[PDB]
Amino acid sequence: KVFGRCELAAAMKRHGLDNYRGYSLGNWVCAAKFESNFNTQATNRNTDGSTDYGILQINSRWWCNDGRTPGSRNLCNIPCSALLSSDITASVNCAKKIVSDGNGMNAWVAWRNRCKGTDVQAWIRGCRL
Ligand code: NA
Repeated sequence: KVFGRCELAAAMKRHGLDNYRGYSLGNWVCAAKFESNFNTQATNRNTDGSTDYGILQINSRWWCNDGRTPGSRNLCNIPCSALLSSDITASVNCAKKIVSDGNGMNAWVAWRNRCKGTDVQAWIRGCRL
């Protein structure tokens, strides 16, 4: 599924991500924009041989199991394929654990490089939330 911006904002808000660990909804929508372009089916191979899955490009190195990431963890206890679903419940549940790990949203390099410090509320502008 390719989400609309306000459609994804609503879905994220509904699932308790707005101000989760102090991160406004605009931060999460900005991260999703530059990680996935709001595409639930997005996969990207990392140099280390791990893969990033779904709207928030969650890494198989730590968070999900893809069976092809030697020496990796599955801390969200989910198949990585569960992170490509049109229903964002599993990506959100797993993202709550990532953002809670100590470095907040810096875990998402695209968030740090492209969202952090910027006018993130622009990402929810005009949305009926
Ligand atoms: Na893994």
